[PDB]
Amino acid sequence: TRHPLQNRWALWYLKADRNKEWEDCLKMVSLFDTVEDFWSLYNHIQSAGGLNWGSDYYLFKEGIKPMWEDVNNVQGGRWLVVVDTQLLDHYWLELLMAIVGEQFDEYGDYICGAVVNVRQKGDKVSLWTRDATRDDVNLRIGQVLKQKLSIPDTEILRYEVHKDSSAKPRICL
Amino acid sequence: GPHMIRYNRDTLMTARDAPIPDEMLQEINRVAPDILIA
Ligand SMILES: C[n+]1cn([C@@H]2O[C@H](COP(=O)(O)OP(=O)(O)OP(=O)(O)O)[C@@H](O)[C@H]2O)c2nc(N)[nH]c(=O)c21
Ligand SMILES: [Cl-]
Ligand SMILES: [Zn+2]
Ligand SMILES: [Zn+2]
Ligand SMILES: [Zn+2]
Ligand SMILES: [Zn+2]
Repeated sequence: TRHPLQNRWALWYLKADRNKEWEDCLKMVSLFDTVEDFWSLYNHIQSAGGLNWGSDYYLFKEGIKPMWEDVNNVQGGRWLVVVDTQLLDHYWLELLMAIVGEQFDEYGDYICGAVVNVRQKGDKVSLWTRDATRDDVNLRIGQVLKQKLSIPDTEILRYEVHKDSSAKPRICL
Repeated sequence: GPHMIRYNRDTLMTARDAPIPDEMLQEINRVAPDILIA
């Protein structure tokens, strides 16, 4: 039984270390490109809710580093979902299933990857996209995101441009 | 050529299973031992 995915994905993990620069905390853990390997990986690593504070997971397409500075991200941005543990785990897994299952219709090429940040101030789940200048694309992606994660209409999601994060939302939903 | 390969939520959930591939175990243990549950 082998079910190939459209894309090959890499899980990255960031463990907080106050004596390292940000990029030096980031490690590429494993790549996968089948449904079977997706579940093998997910089922045998700590859930997002079980990560220590300051830790991150990133799931990005093969060849895209989960950095603003990556050529694939530099002109891009993210949809941001703020939380405030089962809800966080749910947001993360629903998002992973939506991206590896290619559930963003004709806009899959604009998906770079997903991010979960575990933080005392409030956990964050984000979807990084390729081109912050395409409001039409990003809006549709945002609508699928809210639908797949069962986010209430009253929770207003922000689309943030990476160039701004590196230095106010471009879109709100 | 063929269409995009898609899996909706129900299909992925039904496919969800078991040991992991040894190559995967090796990789996780080597770079992120603290997240491994296996
Ligand atoms: C995603 N990302 C995060 N950082 C570093 O991590 C910080 C953002 O950190 P964070 O994106 O992990 O969120 P956090 O909730 O911790 O941020 P906060 O609300 O400002 O406390 C930035 O100030 C950078 O120093 C980054 N630094 C670089 N160079 N490139 C990146 O892509 C990048
Ligand atoms: Cl879920
Ligand atoms: Zn492969
Ligand atoms: Zn769920
Ligand atoms: Zn077909
Ligand atoms: Zn067709």
